[PDB]
Amino acid sequence: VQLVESGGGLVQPGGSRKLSCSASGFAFSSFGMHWVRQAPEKGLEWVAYISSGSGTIYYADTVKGRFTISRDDPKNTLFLQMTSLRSEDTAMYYCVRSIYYYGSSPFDFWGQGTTLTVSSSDIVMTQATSSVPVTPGESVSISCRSSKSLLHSNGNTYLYWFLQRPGQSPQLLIYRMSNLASGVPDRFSGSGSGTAFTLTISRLEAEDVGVYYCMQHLEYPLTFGAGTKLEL
Amino acid sequence: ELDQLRQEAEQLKNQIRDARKACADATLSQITNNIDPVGRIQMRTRRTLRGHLAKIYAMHWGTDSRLLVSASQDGKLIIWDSYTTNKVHAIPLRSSWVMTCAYAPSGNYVACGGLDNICSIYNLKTREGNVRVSRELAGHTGYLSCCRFLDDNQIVTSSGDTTCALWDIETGQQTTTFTGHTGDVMSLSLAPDTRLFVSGACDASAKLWDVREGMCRQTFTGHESDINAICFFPNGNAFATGSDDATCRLFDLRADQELMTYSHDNIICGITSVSFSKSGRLLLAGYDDFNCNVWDALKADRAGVLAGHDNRVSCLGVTDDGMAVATGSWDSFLKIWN
Amino acid sequence: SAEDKAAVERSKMIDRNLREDGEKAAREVKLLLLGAGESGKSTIVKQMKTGIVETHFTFKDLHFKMFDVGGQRSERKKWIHCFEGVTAIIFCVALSDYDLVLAEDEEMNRMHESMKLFDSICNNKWFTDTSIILFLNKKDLFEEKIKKSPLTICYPEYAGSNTYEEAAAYIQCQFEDLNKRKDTKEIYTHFTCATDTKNVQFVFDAVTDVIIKNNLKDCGLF
Amino acid sequence: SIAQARKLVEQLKMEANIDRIKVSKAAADLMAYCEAHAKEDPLLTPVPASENPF
Amino acid sequence: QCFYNESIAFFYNRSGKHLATEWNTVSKLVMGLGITVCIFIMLANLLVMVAIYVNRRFHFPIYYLMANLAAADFFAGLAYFYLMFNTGPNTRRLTVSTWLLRQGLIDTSLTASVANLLAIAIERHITVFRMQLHTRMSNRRVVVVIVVIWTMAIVMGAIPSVGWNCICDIENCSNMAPLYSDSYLVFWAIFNLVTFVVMVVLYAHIFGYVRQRTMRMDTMMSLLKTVVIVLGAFIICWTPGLVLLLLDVCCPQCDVLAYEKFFLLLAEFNSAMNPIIYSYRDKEMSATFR
Ligand SMILES: CCCCCCc1ccccc1CCCCC(=O)N[C@H](CO)COP(=O)(O)O
Repeated sequence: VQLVESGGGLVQPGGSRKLSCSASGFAFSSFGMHWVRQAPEKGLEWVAYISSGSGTIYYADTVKGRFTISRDDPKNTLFLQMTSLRSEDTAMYYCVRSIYYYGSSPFDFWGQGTTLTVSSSDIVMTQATSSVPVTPGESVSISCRSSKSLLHSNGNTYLYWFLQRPGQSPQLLIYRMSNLASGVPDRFSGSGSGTAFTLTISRLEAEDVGVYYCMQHLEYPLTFGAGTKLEL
Repeated sequence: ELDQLRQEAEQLKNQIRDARKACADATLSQITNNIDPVGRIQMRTRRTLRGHLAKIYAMHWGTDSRLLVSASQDGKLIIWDSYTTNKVHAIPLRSSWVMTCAYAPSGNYVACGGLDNICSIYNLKTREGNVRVSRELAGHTGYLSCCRFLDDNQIVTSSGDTTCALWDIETGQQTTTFTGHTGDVMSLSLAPDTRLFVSGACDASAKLWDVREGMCRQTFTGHESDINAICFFPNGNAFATGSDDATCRLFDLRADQELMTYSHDNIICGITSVSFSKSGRLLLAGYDDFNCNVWDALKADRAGVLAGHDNRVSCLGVTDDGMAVATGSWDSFLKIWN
Repeated sequence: SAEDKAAVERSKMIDRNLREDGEKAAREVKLLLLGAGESGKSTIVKQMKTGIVETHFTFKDLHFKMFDVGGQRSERKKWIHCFEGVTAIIFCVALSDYDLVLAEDEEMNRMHESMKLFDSICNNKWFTDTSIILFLNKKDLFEEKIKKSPLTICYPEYAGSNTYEEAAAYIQCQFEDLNKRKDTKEIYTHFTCATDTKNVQFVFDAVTDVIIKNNLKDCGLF
Repeated sequence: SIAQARKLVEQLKMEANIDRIKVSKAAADLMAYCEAHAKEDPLLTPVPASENPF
Repeated sequence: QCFYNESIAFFYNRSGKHLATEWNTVSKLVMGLGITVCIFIMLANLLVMVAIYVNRRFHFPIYYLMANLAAADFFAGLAYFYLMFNTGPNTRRLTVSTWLLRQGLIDTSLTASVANLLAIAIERHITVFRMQLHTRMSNRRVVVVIVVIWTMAIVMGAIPSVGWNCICDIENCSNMAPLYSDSYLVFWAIFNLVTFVVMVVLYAHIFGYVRQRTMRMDTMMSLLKTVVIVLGAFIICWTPGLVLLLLDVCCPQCDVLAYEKFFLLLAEFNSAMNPIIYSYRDKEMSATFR
């Protein structure tokens, strides 16, 4: 079920390079794919998205009309065509899979991403905690704030959570508030409503130390939050 | 000798019949004479699910009362979202001849079977996001008519080989086999506590089974023809059978008798499906009249009708919370009535 | 919602696969097969190419699906309604079963048992419109059988010699008299030809006739 | 057919050897449960569209 | 040089036509037969449309085009009914706009009827030539062909009402319709002629296909009876009118005005016979008549 992407490396500004992500080990034809980039020192940032069968293609503000994203279902590959790279496009480009149906878990699996170094009305999520000190066996809570009521009419608070261990791809923990992802221990839990959100860990270990992220999915372009690194 | 046991056996039916009369103190119709009626039950088609290209035989609600399953002869198993009418999964079957469905209580599994004599179990929550078939329970010699999950590992099935079975999905062998039916078994219903289950057969009898021991506790007669559908009362102390005599009957397990018959002179076609209301006050029965009747389960007065289908109403199920009733039919449409 | 918008994309992506699969299944021809245990349905299936057996074969760019449902051995009253809407009902009867008898019953002929099955099927409320192809197998073995044994053993009344041509012709017409829907369904009776492989071609011609005649019904040109 | 008859006779003997309650009391119990959960029944008392998921 | 100044009198007197200021035996006769035919058309199509809508059995594309034929023939009945109560001395009360109203109603109604006959022929060919049993059919092709028929009928009935007429060339236009041009009459009549030869080839292909395939294995008598009566209604109710219009536009000094008022009655009698030609065979629908 691994996802690997190809390309990146060193490119002079204004050059056009292509990123290919070869899906292997799952039903790629029925998965809506994303691209998410992380700056060398900054947090995550959504860029693109394709629905199942290339029915719906969206983009970020900074890459609108600059990036072209395509999928090749028979070969189980995903493509990104980048045009006229700027100095502000230096980031690690993860590839994310997501499937949308009643009760599904979008953004469950993240690729390893590629390193790209160029030579030289939007919801804002805010968390003002960084490098928080914590000890193993204690209880820690991570708070998040939104600028908009994420609680939709149907009662779905489209707020997600992620955990990025040092030197690893981001990993889903909570796909909607008061829900727990697959393969993650029961210690992680999240309770919140409207614009106030919390992530409570009962007892932690050396394995789950790292930086945490908050994402909304109420409407595009899926703005992320700043990091929240647990210090140990 | 055969005649010794037979003249003996026909005596044992007498003490059963003798004791049942002695316990027939007063008819439920006499006891419920002064209960205020339910009133006209006007129930309208809220949602209509389209996408089947053949006649539907089976449907089953989810324990969350929102998702549901349906199978048809088009060889497709579809998991619906009743709120938004949008398809969640469309499972292709190896065998187009499917006569039953079950949606696991956990909603991780769905099971279907039919003339292929196999109960196929499909895994819904799968890392690779494509419903895959988990196990194929092949131990029956006749068409499967019904199947109901106990847990994610125990499923009980009734077949056309006059036998019911309790399965173990991991090993794919019958943990227990229920024998004693002299006709083809048509449907089974599990008790609320999942310790007992009643089965209806083509021999015009219903048997109460014990899931652990595997022996039949009681047998109820009274119908005149095939029993096509069966469901417990919500409290698990009663159940109702739909037959081809165009009568529904409410049997008691403690009193071991028949209480009501829901017959109307106008109705002459056979009952295909029955189901109760969350309070047990309404008994919804899906007839071959192309329509579906709603019976007052303590007055035996036909209060309400659900006529929206072109062909016969094959399946009929109510939600756990009782907020809706969904009926399938051979016209290839599921309708959600509320 | 953003999630709900992507959800509806699946439902449309599902529905387009169902239509494509539905339009593929509509072109397929569904034949129901019946007969006695020793009819030769086994031998017919060999020429064309537990539970319900399906055989898929193609002839002249037409796809046939033959549903040998002989192995159900349960009450036909509950599951025969599953097969309403088949193009045709192939029916196999062994002509060499006129002088025989079932291993269970005393002197009730296999051929008279074939008629009892035929009577219930041709007049079944589920197959009021459905055409019947009627194969009569083992015709050469019947010729040897009739040349030595009389035909009076099965039919008490019979005006005609022990000649294959007349002996068979009585049986064919005797089978064709079972249906009361004379002007609704057409019975296409064939004598099994081994080497020629015309049995499959006769099915082709019999199926098109049922399709062509039906096409004339719904467009009103009939 | 001797075995089938012998298995048959002990089946009813077990079936006859059960405690049977009067239909009088069992009739009341079905009346009691329907009225006790009557007001939790969507189909018996129709619910306004504000609390109706359909 | 274009003249909308003149009245109807100028146009008739320019042509060979006669105004008939006074009532006539022939005028009363044609008014009676026309009103009879119009009443028959209106009544017979009301039955067909009511039956085609009330029965759930008759809810399939073929019956949809059958009901569309009933509606088009009802529209024809209305056009011919309005043309009556406007003939003989009544025509003298007309103006150019109103007369064009009358003739445009006639054009669009008959064009719609002929297009429905061709559409029913094309549909029968499609239904016969499919190699499937049930084929649960959509309502897409039927409503698409229904809007093509009506769009073509309206544009055909409006073209002479706007642009294609002899308001501008007095010398080069018809003898019977004093204002439509020889170009328009040729166009309409060749359109109807090619439509009839298209219906003749399609039904011949249907008969040939059914013959070959079913004779490889009585339906032949029923099919040939139905085919022969469908083409014959059309030929015996149109060939008169079409040959008459071609004579008008091709032969000078061919006295063609003489048999005009009865040939139009024959063309409307076609639409009179259509609901019963297309409903006599269907035992069920025919009986539905109550
Ligand atoms: C305009 C051409 C369309 C196409 C031909 C229609 C047709 C068909 C078959 C016979 C006739 C026609 C029309 C002929 C004019 C219309 C009329 O009404 N004429 C009569 C003939 O006596 C006078 O009407 P009026 O002058 O008394 O008002």
